[PDB]
Amino acid sequence: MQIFVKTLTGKTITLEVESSDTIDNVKSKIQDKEGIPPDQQRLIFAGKQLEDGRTLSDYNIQKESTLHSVLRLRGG
Repeated sequence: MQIFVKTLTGKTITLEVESSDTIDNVKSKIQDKEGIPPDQQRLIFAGKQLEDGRTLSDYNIQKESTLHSVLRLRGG
């Protein structure tokens, strides 16, 4: 399938995805390609947070959709 994510440094990548693959697997193909730490990266669709454990099918996202990857942190 196909999804595009912009990164925090202003670089977006083109990825190949499939309704059956788990979101963790795709977050890792990208970690190898551009290096975004998966536990420190959050993929979102229309104000909802994506869980590495559900497949992209359950989140009705169709071909060519754009997701926002965001960072999480506290420190205290």
